[PDB]
Amino acid sequence: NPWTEYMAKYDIEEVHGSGIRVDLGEDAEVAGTQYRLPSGKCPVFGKGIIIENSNTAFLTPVATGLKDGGFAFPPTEPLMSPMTLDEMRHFYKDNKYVKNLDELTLCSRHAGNMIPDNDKNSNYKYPAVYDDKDKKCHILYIAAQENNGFCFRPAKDISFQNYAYLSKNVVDNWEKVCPRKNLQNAKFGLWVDGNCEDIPHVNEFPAIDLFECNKLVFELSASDQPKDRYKSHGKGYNWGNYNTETQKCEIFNVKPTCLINNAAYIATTALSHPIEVE
Amino acid sequence: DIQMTQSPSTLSASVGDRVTITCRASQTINNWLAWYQQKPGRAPKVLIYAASDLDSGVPSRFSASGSGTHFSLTISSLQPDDFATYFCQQYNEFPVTFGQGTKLELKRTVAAPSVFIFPPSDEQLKSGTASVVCLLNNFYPREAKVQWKVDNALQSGNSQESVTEQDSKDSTYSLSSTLTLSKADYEKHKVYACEVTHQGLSSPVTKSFNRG
Amino acid sequence: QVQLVQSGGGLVKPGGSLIISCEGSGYRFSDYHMSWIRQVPGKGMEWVADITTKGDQTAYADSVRGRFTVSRDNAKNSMFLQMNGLKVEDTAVYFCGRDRFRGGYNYPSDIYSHAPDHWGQGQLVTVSSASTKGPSVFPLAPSSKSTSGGTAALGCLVKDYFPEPVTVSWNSGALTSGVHTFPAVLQSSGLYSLSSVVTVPSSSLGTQTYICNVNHKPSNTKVDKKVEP
Repeated sequence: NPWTEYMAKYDIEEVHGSGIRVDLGEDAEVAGTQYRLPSGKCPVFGKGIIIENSNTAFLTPVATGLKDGGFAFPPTEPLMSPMTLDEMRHFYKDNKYVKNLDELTLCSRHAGNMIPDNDKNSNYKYPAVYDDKDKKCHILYIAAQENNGFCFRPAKDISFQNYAYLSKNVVDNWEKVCPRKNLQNAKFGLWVDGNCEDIPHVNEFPAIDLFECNKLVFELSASDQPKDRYKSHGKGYNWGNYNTETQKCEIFNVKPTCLINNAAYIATTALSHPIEVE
Repeated sequence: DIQMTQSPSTLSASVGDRVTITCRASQTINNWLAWYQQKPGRAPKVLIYAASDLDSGVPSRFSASGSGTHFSLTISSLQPDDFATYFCQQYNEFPVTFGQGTKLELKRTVAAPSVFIFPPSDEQLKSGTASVVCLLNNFYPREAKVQWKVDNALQSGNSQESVTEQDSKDSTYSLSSTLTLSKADYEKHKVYACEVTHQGLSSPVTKSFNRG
Repeated sequence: QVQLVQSGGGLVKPGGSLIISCEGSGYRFSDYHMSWIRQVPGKGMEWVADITTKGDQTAYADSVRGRFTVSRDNAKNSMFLQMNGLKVEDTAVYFCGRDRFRGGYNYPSDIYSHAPDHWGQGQLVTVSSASTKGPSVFPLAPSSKSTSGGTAALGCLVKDYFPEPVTVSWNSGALTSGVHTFPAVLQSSGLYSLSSVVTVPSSSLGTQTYICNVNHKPSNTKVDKKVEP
């Protein structure tokens, strides 16, 4: 299979290893109690949290003493969140393990070096969102993504479009081993009998443009939300073939192992940015 | 190709006043508008990005709003430093397009000019050219009319004006009108009068000199 | 602190080429999208070109595409603008901008449009087949028609120079308040002219000397002309 090494980054169950819609793939101890915690290894481009029935953006700092505020780290002294890329690099100037890091990886590490509730003996590391609007890293105090039985749900929105949801486990080489941009004139397929064949079982949903297809794939993507139980480990409807000519979004839950050179298709993943195309 | 239209192009106001600068687009630019401040001869300084977000260090009196085709930058309580030029930028599409700018200027009380006239130097006349300079000094408002008279004869098309920026402290303007003649034309006439008409002057003033 | 320092501005004859530089410090140069923006003197701003962080992708305005080439060398913390086949219509002040603010997306181009947060000082690029010419400096003598109310207005006239700029000081920086160096005026000859005036006390018109220090770096002219009555 000549596509093995190129298609490795679309093996989401391996290169990500956790839920995408809802990432709660690990547990950690904080003052005795065990809590759930995002643990995906790839950035989730275009992901945010919608505060159902609220005009408060989810990157607003949490209520400092619930409806009033959002999910972000409250103001502190010195200020840790939000922190610009220039501020982060200067803050960790003397740290050797930051010099070759990138803006997204640095944000995840910076969020991960924050102590949870005065328990220094805890592997609980807060998630974060990096905003390319102004190159600011927002540490997230609330690491929950969905509550719609204060009601909120995750999604991809035109407003969440410069965001990137970052677990504590984002790899410093996400640039090579993770999906970011969608593929022009390419369709996901399965290598069968020495030739790339179509995906055998997909669900076709109308989608006016690429953004809607990516939003759908995200909604059906792997979800660790309660219904080590309720951990997807990256399994789900994470992939999508978007037919630009027919405006059809073809979603499936099997890892693709090759690409079909079709000029009417754009290949997308739940992790991928909803708009960017190579 | 998005055309940004910034209005008004000139805005006079006093210290402590609220001003708004409107910038509008021919088609939607979503929320990707930035505001800048440029002092004369200096590089721009960023004020607003995403049409409502202040950069770090920008004073809280600055604020902005808008989305789509309607945007506005507001300064709640002007300070002497704020008087400068402002322009919007749209970064939703290529080509990136800007507004032509708005010159915010201070509003002081009327001030009459100090009118002076300088005959051409002997050094310059030795080069076959003569320049007669008339100087209006520290006046307000900016509008002023300078008429050159040679032996009571009006001159047209042979004078050039130049005006400085509003003074950092006086809030006044200064103007130079330069009358450029040849040596031959300059030695045929005798009286060179500069007449100034300004709001701060009850009637026109005339400064003049006789050749020799 | 963050600084953007430019160099390379000058006078180029039409059809010629020039390279402008933009060196950044106080941050990691490789982290930022960048822009080239020109300001036609007196008019408003006009975007020229964009370059991505890695330098892979470039975007150009219609009026310069095919003639200008933007490039960057992140190892040297430097960005460049290669201008070829220059036209008189390109005469303007060229700024470089650090593009921290990401905005809209451009398909199929794969480049985002940005807004700068820091600007360079600017470099004046003048395209004209005219020749650099040092100024003549003539005095505006303090007369009885310039004395008024215990102060006297004197100055000196900088005439027939190309290309801009000129920089006039007084008594080598002693007089800094009340100095009115006027804007330059392009004459019928294609050369610029300028005047500078200061207000001095009338009592010292004979006791003290007043010297206007004109500078024209393109012609390597640095003159000191004394204005006396």
